Amino acid sequence: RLAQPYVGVFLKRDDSNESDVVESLDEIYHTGTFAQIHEMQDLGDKLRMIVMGHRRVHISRQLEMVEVENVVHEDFQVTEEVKALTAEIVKTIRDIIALN
Amino acid sequence: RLYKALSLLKKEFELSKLQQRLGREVEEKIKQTHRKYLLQEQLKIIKKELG
Repeated sequence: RLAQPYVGVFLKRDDSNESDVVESLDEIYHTGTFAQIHEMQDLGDKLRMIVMGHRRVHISRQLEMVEVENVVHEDFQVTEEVKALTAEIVKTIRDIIALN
Repeated sequence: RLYKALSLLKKEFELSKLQQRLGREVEEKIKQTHRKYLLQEQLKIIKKELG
């Protein structure tokens, strides 16, 4: 019924437990990744929703919900030598998809 | 132009050295994680193959 349906995406902590997910709110990490929903399908099961890592957020306390786009991204003004490392990073990434 | 190209080769090569050296130090600082943790990983992979 909302004009902008949405879903948040967080990452689970160690020892996943559905009962704790409904009992306590600390199992979910303070990090959350809010994103807009695309479309439901439910071909076989009644719940096959799609999720995305779109807007990162770190709620200060999910138990308390307030949120802010604290997408920290500090970068040095000279963006010439910082990308030299990127060639090795992509070369590593290329080696993972290549060898594996 | 050949000297300017040499000075650019100096700056670019010294830059590749600082990037390779910072990356080498940074690889050693990953290598500071103990080998016990690696063998423990293999123990975990031995258990990972327990399905």
